[PDB]
Amino acid sequence: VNPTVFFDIAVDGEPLGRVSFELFADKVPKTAENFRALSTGEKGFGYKGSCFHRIIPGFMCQGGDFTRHNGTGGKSIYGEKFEDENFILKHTGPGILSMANAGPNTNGSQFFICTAKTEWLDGKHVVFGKVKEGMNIVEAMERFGSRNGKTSKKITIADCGQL
Ligand SMILES: CO[C@@H]1[C@@H](C)[C@@H](OC)/C=C/C=C/CCOC(=O)[C@@H]2CCCN(N2)C(=O)[C@H](Cc2cccc(O)c2)NC(=O)[C@H](C(C)C)NC(=O)[C@@H]1C
Repeated sequence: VNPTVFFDIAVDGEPLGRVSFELFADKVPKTAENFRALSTGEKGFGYKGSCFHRIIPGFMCQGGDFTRHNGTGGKSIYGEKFEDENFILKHTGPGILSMANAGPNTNGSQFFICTAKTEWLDGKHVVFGKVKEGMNIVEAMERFGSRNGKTSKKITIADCGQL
């Protein structure tokens, strides 16, 4: 009953693979719903076509800016920002899916995928899902990042939706 969404990742237009996520709707229903709906395009805007603007090998992959495409933008389905729903779930390891923000209660659409345990982010970012399949694709994505996060190739979500 927890929903599943997929990203089809491309590298400079070339298909790399699919990453799928379980969204923890049972534990963070509002945050899960935001990410779910942005993945299908059913609100008239969303993740499709946007890039991962910041990738830091060993740390995380961040994307979700489909409004400005420069890492400063994005929006939720609820208006511009919504609340940190809760901090029940932790950044326990690679594959953890978590909301980026700009301070308390500023969730929009930007998100990140952990490539390691990042317990120092616990209580600071709302965890709301986990890579289900395709962790090997996220690892492949890492190779195009850098210690400062800038990417050496355009890493995009060529398609996305609900499974
Ligand atoms: C360009 O972004 C601006 C600045 C954050 C940016 O300046 C170059 C600073 C980057 C610092 C990078 C060090 C690596 O850490 C990250 O990348 C983190 C990891 C968790 C998710 N995340 N980004 C975030 O949630 C970060 C803030 C952050 C940074 C470090 C740790 C942390 O817990 C949160 N927000 C953002 O990326 C938001 C957008 C969601 C609008 N951006 C803003 O508020 C600003 C406009």
